[PDB]
Amino acid sequence: AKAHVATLEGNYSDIVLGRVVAFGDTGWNFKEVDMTFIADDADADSKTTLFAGVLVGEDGTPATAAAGVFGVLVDRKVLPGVDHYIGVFEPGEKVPMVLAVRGLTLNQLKLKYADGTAIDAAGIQALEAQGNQVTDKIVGTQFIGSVL
Amino acid sequence: AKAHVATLEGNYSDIVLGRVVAFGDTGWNFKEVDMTFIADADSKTTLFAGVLVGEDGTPATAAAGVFGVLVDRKVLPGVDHYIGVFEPGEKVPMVLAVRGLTLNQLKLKYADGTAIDAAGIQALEAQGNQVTDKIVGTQFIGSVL
Amino acid sequence: STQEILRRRLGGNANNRIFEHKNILFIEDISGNIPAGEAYIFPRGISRMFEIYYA
Repeated sequence: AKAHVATLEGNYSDIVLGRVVAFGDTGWNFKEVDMTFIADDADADSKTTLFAGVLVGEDGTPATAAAGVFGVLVDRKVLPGVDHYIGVFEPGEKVPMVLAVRGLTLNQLKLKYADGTAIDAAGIQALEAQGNQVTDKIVGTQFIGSVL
Repeated sequence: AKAHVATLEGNYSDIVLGRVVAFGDTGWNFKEVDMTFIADADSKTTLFAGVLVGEDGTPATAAAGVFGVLVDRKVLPGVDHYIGVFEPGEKVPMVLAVRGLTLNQLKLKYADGTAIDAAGIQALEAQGNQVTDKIVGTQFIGSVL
Repeated sequence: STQEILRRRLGGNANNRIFEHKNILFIEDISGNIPAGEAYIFPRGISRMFEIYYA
């Protein structure tokens, strides 16, 4: 008989490695949009399918290619270790979401397209033009079984 | 009969809500351009603070021509001493806000005075600025709270 | 009657016009937070009817 096990790895800071703080304005880096939290075809009170790092356009719809990329979804509601919003929003409803678009040191590995495909070069260029750094210099980690 | 009366409202900081104070060049946010102050007579000019301006110093009549916002100290509310100090058609240097600033939309206008549209907002935001409508406003008398 | 409704002003010179009748106490809103044609009725003393939480 299977046992019940749940796991947690990764945090907020693993996506936004660095941030430029403007003395006179703390919310300079971020911008709010509106997104469909639960797909209109989802079953009554389903579980959402958004996740931190999915690229979205200024309209709020997740982007499929470079042209639709405007920012990175960084809202608190979709971090790995958080689960409150099940059935809280009806299918097809929309709720404000926080993006980060200016003055950030962004991880390159975590960012994903709408379908889960890794970020391409054109999307990287489009996101960099806004004034954001995309870097993959990440040390990684080794846990057990290998003599580091 | 008509008693002489004057009034003042607004402030320079009412336009620029916030700023990024970059180390090194404190002027990294601004650019200086030569504007035509007086039209082409002696009277106050129409270059009210907050008018969208282009790269060449021409007032921005449309979104496409928007480069920066005129925020110079010479045209702030309540300040005026230039009646006849200049000459029609004469050009004067002006200070503009360009990079790394937060702006109040309700005080942004085109050359004529019309409010900024979506295209102008997007064009201005693309240079590293934050454009926001989240303004509390105020109520002074009446309007029971 | 105790309060001369037709002669004195309800609540005297106050701003609320406190008025009692048939064991029911009426109060006039000045804040304008109650819609024009609406009034609300609720009982007093019920435990834990209202609470406010801070984060």
